[PDB]
Amino acid sequence: RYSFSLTTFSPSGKLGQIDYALTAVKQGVTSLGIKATNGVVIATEKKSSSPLAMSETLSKVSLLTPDIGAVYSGMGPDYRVLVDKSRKVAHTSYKRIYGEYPPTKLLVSEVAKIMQEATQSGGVRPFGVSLLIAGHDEFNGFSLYQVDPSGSYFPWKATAIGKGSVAAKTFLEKRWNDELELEDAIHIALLTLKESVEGEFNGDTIELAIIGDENPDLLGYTGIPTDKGPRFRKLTSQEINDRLEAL
Amino acid sequence: DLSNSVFSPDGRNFQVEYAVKAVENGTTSIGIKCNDGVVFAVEKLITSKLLVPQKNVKIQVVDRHIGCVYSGLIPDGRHLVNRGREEAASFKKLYKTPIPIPAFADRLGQYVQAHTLYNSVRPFGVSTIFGGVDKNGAHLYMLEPSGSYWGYKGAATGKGRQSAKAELEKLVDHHPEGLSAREAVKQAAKIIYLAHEDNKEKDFELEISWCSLSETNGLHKFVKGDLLQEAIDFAQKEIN
Amino acid sequence: MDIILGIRVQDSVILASSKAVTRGISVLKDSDDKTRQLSPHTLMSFAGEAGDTVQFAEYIQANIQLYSIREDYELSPQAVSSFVRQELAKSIRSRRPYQVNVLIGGYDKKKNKPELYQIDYLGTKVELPYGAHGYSGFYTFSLLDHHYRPDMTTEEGLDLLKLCVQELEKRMPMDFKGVIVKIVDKDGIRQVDDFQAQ
Amino acid sequence: HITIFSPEGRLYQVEYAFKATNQTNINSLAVRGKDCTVVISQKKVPDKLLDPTTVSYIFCISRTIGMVVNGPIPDARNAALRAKAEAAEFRYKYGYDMPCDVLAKRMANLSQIYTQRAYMRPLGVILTFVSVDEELGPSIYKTDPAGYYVGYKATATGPKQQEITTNLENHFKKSKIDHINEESWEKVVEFAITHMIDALGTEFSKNDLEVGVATKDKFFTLSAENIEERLVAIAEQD
Amino acid sequence: RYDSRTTIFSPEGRLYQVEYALESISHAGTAIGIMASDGIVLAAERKVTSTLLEQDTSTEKLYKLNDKIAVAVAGLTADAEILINTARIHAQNYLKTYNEDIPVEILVRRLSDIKQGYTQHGGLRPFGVSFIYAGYDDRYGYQLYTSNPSGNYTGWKAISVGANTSAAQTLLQMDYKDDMKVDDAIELALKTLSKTTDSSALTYDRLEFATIRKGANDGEVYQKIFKPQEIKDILVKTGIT
Amino acid sequence: SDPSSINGGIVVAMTGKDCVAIACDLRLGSQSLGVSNKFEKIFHYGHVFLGITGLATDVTTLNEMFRYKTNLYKLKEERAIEPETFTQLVSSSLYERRFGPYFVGPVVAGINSKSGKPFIAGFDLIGCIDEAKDFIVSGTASDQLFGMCESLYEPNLEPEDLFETISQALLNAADRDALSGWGAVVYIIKKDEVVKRYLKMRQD
Amino acid sequence: TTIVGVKFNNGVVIAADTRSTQGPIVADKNCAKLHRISPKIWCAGAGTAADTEAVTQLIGSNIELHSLYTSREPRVVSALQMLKQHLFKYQGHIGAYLIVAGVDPTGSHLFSIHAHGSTDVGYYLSLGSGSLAAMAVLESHWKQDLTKEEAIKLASDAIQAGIWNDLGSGSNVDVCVMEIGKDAEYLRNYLTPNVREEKQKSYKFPRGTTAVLKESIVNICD
Amino acid sequence: TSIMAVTFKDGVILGADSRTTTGAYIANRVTDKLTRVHDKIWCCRSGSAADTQAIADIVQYHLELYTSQYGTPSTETAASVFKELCYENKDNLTAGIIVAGYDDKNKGEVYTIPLGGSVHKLPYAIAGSGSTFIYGYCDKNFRENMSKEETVDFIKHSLSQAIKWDGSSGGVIRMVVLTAAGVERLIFYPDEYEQL
Ligand SMILES: [Mg+2]
Ligand SMILES: [Mg+2]
Ligand SMILES: [Mg+2]
Ligand SMILES: [Mg+2]
Repeated sequence: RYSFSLTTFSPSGKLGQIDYALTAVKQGVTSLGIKATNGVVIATEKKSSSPLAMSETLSKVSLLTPDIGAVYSGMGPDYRVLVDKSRKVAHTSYKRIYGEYPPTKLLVSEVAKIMQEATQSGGVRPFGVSLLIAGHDEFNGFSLYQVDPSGSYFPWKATAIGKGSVAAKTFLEKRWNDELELEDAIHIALLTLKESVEGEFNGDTIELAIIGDENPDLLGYTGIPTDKGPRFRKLTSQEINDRLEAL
Repeated sequence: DLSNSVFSPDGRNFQVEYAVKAVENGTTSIGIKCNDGVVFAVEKLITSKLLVPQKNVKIQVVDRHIGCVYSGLIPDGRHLVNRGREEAASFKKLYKTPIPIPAFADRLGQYVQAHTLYNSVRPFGVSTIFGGVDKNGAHLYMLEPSGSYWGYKGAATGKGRQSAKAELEKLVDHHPEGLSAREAVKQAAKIIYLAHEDNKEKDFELEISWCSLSETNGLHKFVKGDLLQEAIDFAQKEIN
Repeated sequence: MDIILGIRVQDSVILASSKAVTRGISVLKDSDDKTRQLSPHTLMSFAGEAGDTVQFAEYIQANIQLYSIREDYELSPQAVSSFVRQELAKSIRSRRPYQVNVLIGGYDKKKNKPELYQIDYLGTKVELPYGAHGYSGFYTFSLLDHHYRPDMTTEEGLDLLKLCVQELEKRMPMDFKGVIVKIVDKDGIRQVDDFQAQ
Repeated sequence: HITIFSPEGRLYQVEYAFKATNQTNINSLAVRGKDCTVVISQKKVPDKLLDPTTVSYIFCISRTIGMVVNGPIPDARNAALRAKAEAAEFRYKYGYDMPCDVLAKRMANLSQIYTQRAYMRPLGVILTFVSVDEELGPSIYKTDPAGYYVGYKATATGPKQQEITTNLENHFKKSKIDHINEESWEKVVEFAITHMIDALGTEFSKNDLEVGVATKDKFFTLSAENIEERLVAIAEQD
Repeated sequence: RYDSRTTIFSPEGRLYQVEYALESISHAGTAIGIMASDGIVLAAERKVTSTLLEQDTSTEKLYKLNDKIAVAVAGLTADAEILINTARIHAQNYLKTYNEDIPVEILVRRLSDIKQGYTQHGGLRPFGVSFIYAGYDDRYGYQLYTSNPSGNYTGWKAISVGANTSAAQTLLQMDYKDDMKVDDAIELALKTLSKTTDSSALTYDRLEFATIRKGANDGEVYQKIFKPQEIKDILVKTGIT
Repeated sequence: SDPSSINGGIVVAMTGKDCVAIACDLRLGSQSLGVSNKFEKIFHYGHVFLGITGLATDVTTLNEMFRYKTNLYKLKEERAIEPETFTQLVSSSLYERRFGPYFVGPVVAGINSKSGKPFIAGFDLIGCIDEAKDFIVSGTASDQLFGMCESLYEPNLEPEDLFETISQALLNAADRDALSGWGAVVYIIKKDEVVKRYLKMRQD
Repeated sequence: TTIVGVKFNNGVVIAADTRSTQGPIVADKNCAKLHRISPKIWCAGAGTAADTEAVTQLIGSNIELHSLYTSREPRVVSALQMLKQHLFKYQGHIGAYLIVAGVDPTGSHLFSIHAHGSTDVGYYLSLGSGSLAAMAVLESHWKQDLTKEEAIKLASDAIQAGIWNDLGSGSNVDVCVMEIGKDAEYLRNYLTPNVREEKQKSYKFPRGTTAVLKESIVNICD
Repeated sequence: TSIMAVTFKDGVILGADSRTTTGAYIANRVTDKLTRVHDKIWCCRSGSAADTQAIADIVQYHLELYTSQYGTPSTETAASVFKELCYENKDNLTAGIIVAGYDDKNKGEVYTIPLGGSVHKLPYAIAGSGSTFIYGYCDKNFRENMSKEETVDFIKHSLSQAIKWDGSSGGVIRMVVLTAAGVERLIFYPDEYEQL
């Protein structure tokens, strides 16, 4: 007990609820992401309730824009709906004003703007999820971002959130240099993800995607020069376990 | 346990129980689905000799084909009826065809429903019995404070519900083919008397209504007059 | 329409504005000042729709004076006219536009130079050496194009203007009942009240 | 107590909500066919004064989507209605009939929203939606009060969950596929009742149960009579 | 009447709710701003550290508010961004209306007035930020302003906020000649700043800077938010490895 | 009863090999009566250029509105607005007021600081985009401009020549249009440097 | 304004010219009346230009948001219904007639929507001013089951009809193709019949012909 | 425009042309003027295009939603739904619309919701641009209920002459058979009706 529960200043300055929200975070599933000079990678464990649920119908790394995807750790549901609105705001407040899609930084901030609302206001509990948004845009290049329920956000090189963060954040700290190419990262991701598991380690039980390069195939159309293709790539169950070879 | 919205450590809404608790405490009401149509009856309690008889009606019609009665908190009952009245008349204006009893209940159930969702409001303190006809026969249901209702062969609430219950039990088996429209009334007349024996020191006035394509003619009419008398006397003999 | 003139000179500005008021047939007042000092060094002449006119002017005035004591610092001719244009700009697409034209004369103290802005009811502004709303320009603009020099003394200006007037009288159908003239300079505002005996 | 975070971020009203779903006392199971889908639920009629027609925990949402719910009848009829209309509004606003998996989304979405903004208490019911859409065929998705859905190759809701479950699980490690090999529904039906009887240490008459079948775009509730005939079917063959 | 609610008044006319927030400041990175008869300086020490964090294609302490005005944050990250945004907008309405640059005094005021707003109504908590405003307008020239969450603003000769700003404060009181040209200040900035640190020593990465200056050769005002390099360097100039 | 035709003015732009050009007249006046000869229809937001014809206040209001927004863009994005980007914007902006349209005729042109590609666009009062690779004309004497441009545009001129061409195109069409004139000005946009020039013309 | 669409045995094709008028004047010699709603669903639109564009932009914009959320795929009639519900909600005030066409996980599709909310369907539709010439062409050379080659050949030869006999249309031809299994190819200017002949004289002026009164070097950044 | 619906012994069947004209020009000479709202409930649209089209969409919605809770709806239950829409907005609507549906119990019913909103249950109704010349035939050559094939002719010849004197209405004929059996989709090519 304290002057905690409610949206108001504790004697020092600590804002109440917020911290307990950052608790549903720390308790949640383990997830990471690495920015790597020519690509960026985001991943998280897919701990199945039971083997009767075809977990193959629930994305954890989701597509925000054909240049940006993100991921979470915490309250499943908060992430599901947070995303859809997040997608719309990337439209209504950007694409429909400009004709194109928004850079990483801004979309994040825009998501943060919403993460904000839930706070400054009694009658509404904030979100129990921290997001790892990775992206790219023609002028700022590759980006990595974290977003807490407290609205705030930071720019990372790589990191983790959830149960196995204290640990992972240390393993990653060791294994990082500024010249690593994507496949290096991809590889490195798994090896961190390695420890942080309790269940399995096959394909269908690991959710990972990455921002890489244009996929002229995926479009569906051809005839327009400047319109070349999404960079967001959700690796599927297959492509994975194969990379389990070089450990 | 004190607010209306909240749940107990193992999923329970107490305010609704008390709601139920007050529904029981009030007078007793019943209803019976027979051959074609239905029959209702309630228990007006004459507390003094200064009450004009044949007066304060507790039973109400809806549209021109739905009987309706209840017990527990009287104003709550009346209120609920109004909503049902709009819904009916609005629907009617919209689809032309008088409202199907089956759905009607829901419209009501959905409304009683709401008053279990927010804390700022008070749960409905009445159990309600009703029915009527249409194309595909007559129906009869019974709505409680929880909002949950169903279709019964006959219903009962208020003070002594068991009396009329085991009483309704019998009828089922000896007349497993629906009791006669006529006999339905006079029988209801009795089932009440029997269930009254709690307010025994205090006299009372029985009220009855019914529906039937043969008797009422699709409509809901107040059982008053000649058939009303004999239906009492009928009860008065078996009253021994 | 009425008469609204203005001319920027050396270290001042001059505003002319007819005096008569008409209601269809008869002429009510004929000694009416169509002016409204906004601040110690800013001033505004105007002509427009009967009601629209006098309301808007005072309203603009209000805001300014407000700003000027709030801040305690005075607002620049430039900025003032910007605001006026703002208001009209909105006014024109409002459920009901204030049909009013104006001239704004002020002495920008920081630059130590006199500025003059002409602005129609549509929200059309322009810094000018001199101007006149409505039909007023037609009759005079030439004489100004002719004799005007940026260096003219305050007196030089009056003579010019005086001549423009004599013309407006001579070829204008309407009887404007003369003019009230006023000067804005480093000293502030004063009225050439003498233009009756002059 | 109330709807805003615990000290370990787990706001119990949502947790409490669950027990109540269960508390009703009925068992709901569901499995996929190959060109059909099926759900089992018990139909315990105590009061000898009611009417079994009026009883049920399965309703016809759409021309092809049905729904079963282990939970308190009042709250169910609600969920029933909203959902029932979301699809009604959808077909209109978009040109094509709304699939299983989706409804369950706005549905979970809806229950999430409530929960976070506080505009009402969550309904204490778990909805189990069924049908077959020509994009993913035999579909089965479930939703809970803590606003959340997912997929099942065959599921169960009830006081005795894991029992009904484990059986199927074992029957699945062997059948090895992720559904029920068989062409006729009658036959699948038979199969589930089978896998439930065995799973309760109990027997059911022709009214003690409740079942539904999702076909090639023509969802229908199993009625009293036809229901019995499957018990005929699965008596000797056992 | 104790702690809770902002709409409450303690028996002695105190608004605790505020006094906590107004104090919550003592948790943020040490930001400093100094005035010179030729330029204004904004110095700041970063926080939230680890080893896996960029900061180059971003910042979170020094924000440019107007081509003529700049601010140093020290509070809730989430809060700041909201005000920073509406502070930018309003400043532009001033421009769009008067077609002129918005005066610093005015801008500071309006903001202090929103912070104050949240200080008196139920259903909302005050912002937990503190700002060092630095800018110029031809009305009153160069100006250094500050404001707390209590909604009070202040004209300062040279100020600091955040952590150890009582310690850091006094160091300033010593060395400061009113005319003190800019470089002596930029220098002084670090001197003051170093002295008040829990890091083994002052490393460029964990640090933010910017300055304001104007003249005859520019005819107008130019401000610079220093990029990663310039810093790593000037640091050396003040004698740091 | 046409608004666009009340104040007067024209604007024209062309693309040269590695550069662009845009010029406009100077006149501003209510129908017959000429009022100003110092009214410019071309401004910019950093390295981006906009020429606007049509109704005077609406012109001014637009400039302000755009100056406003570009400042706010460059701020949150730490980079100046790009041409192609601006276009798509001014486009949507015009439309947001599609039932109380602004009576104007904009024309955008510039040089993309990444690709280095010259750019030009034109629009109707509601934001319909006219992407062109040679020239854009808007204003009173629209028709007279197409007559000039069609003869004079030559794919890829040298900046020094392009100037001479556009100057003459503008200059001459302006004399057959009664509502445009009283001076003009032409800008020449190179990768870096930019040259502003006023030219001599009939003052009638 | 002159456009058409014709579906064949495994898809559908829509084509439109490239000229935009303005009363008697030619505004754009090269405009794309063919816009993308989604990868497989595209539109061609006539009448009021700014209307036709912005509207598809809008719809394309939402349909994207939809598919994402639904994790399925864009149905053609989804786009149609979206368009005409909004389209008519503004009783005519938004002149935009168009041939909506694409392919969904259930077949090839082709429709035509009027500016008021009217929608039709057939095997070939023409909208625009020269809708009559291009109609007459299709109403003599059309037979059920045409191929990628037969259909294409036709569509482009219908557009050609308007380009010549109707004033309000001209310059080049724009084409786009959707095949029931394959992708979609945007062929900007499949044809180029109208091309200006080389001019007679060279009109470049000798440097220094234009009189200048002043000059300088304008500012840009801070 | 040229539509109608006729009742008989096995129920009712409604038919109409395909011709739709913008001015003196044929927009789409192959229109599906007969529209489905429910399985055993359809309608034929008259007058305005855009309007009639949208009305239906809405109705189709109401009904397809009615059923999901109140069981299967009547033919009268459907008319009233158009009554509301047509009436409320009589000022921005142009619709001649004829409704028809069948139910085993009350056989098939025919209701006409002409312009204004006035509703009518008649033996059979006829609306549309060219209804004007079949007031002679129809009424005169009308026996009380007929046979499946027997009736198909009223439709056939009523529709035939209407093309013969009213250009704004033509194309092919299309019928929709609503019976106990179910729905049957008819179509009678040109060279046929003309011969008669
Ligand atoms: Mg509540
Ligand atoms: Mg023009
Ligand atoms: Mg001229
Ligand atoms: Mg005909």
